[PDB]
Amino acid sequence: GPLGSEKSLEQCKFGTHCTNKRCKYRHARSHIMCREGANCTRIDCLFGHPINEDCRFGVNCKNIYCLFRHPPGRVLPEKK
Ligand SMILES: [Zn+2]
Ligand SMILES: [Zn+2]
Ligand SMILES: [Zn+2]
Repeated sequence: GPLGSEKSLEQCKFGTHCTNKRCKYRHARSHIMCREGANCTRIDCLFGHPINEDCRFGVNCKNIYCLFRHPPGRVLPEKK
């Protein structure tokens, strides 16, 4: 069905911190990281979807739904 001004399937950089409500890209507003990741076709997703960028924390980062890429051998917590 119909959609607003956010029809770009790429993501914004600032996630939860993006300040514009009409902004053109997908935004991670929720703590859920997406099942389809960057191959996801959903404009309606509030979930974490990746961006081609290097994270500010790398191996020190513990954000499950983070916007930027992380190095090999990095660990993240789970409850499973
Ligand atoms: Zn934005
Ligand atoms: Zn998605
Ligand atoms: Zn990160």
